[PDB]
Amino acid sequence: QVQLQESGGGLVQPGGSLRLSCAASGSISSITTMGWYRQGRELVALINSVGDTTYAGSVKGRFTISRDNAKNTVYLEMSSLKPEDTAVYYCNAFMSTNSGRTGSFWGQGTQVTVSS
Repeated sequence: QVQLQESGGGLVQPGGSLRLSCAASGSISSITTMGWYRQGRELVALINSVGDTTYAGSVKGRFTISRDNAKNTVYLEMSSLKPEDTAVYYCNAFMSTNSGRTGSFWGQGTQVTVSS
């Protein structure tokens, strides 16, 4: 019972910056983490329900992950972009219940291209 709406992204020059957004709706209370992954589908940045943040070594100091809890939206503030940052970036929300049931939800994938 989580829906994710991705937005943002596009084309930037090397050293450029972009914001990705991933809006969540539905069973928010059960989400333990949300994050962006690129593609192996590898972790870029994650934020958990208490706001702890985790960054891939390749992106730390350049990318910031944040949330606006007033809108259940998580943001990936990409900066100092490199051509190797070029990829489809997917938003994930991972859900865990009291029951022990779990769920994993993925957005449709947002293209980021860093070039010329």
